[PDB]
Amino acid sequence: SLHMIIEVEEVVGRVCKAIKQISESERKAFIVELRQLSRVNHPNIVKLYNPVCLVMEYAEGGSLYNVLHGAEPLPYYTAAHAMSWCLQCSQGVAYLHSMQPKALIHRDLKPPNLLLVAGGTVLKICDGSAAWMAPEVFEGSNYSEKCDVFSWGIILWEVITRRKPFDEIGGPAFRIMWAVHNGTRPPLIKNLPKPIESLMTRCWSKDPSQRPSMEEIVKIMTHLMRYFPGADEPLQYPCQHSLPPGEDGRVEPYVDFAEFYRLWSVDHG
Ligand SMILES: */C=C/C(=O)Nc1ccccc1Oc1nc(Nc2cnn(C)c2)ncc1Cl
Repeated sequence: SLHMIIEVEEVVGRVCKAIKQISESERKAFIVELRQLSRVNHPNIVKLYNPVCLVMEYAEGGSLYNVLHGAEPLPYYTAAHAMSWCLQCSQGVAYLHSMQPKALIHRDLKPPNLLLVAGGTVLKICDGSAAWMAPEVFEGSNYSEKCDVFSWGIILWEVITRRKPFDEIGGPAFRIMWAVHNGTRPPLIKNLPKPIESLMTRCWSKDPSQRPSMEEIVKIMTHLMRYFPGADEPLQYPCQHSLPPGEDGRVEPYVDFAEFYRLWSVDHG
């Protein structure tokens, strides 16, 4: 089904303030996108409400990328938020993978396409990118849903460290592609829990078959939230920001896992 429908407000980006727009050349790319959006319905995916145009829900928080790296002042967030964000992301992507008749692939998963609402607590998927792109994709191979798992792995490293992936490399896109294709991955995280480290490295394996499914990622992340309480708390506290460059191929995390090891000790010991 598809609902039919406003006061046009100030422009937000390149799309005004929930709307989007056609540029009549994109009228064909528009039809391919709308047909699939009407079939999709999920909490962690953006809600769609003459001339040709859409009406999405206006996420006041903006993109996850803007929250993590955008204009100051940036908000404070915890390990709970970071894990919750990645959990809700894998929930929405799993919905797309588990779709009949054909499994819908997102292809371009990255924080700039992940919106936040309800005080930065609820994450929603919204259908340059070399940092999050799986190696088999930009080489020109028969890629599959497992390329979204690679992207998720990079996003997991990104919210924990609050670092732009492959910012040390920089340059044009082909320089990042060359690195990822040769095997370079983001540096490991200091004092990162072994369960999280294991899921992250698996998610960005060279061989796509060795990466876990999104259903497996959701289930694992759901059981880990037991040890990450406080994801419902809205973001409201400021954050004065200084980043130390990570020498010797190892970086410090932004979030703090102290509470995780504490709660983990109670159950296991
Ligand atoms: C879903 C992809 C996406 O984020 N597209 C996009 C990019 C830039 C600006 C707006 C926009 O679309 C949306 N933005 C927002 N909120 C918002 C507030 N300020 N900015 C920059 C974005 N909410 C929903 C959408 Cl579809």
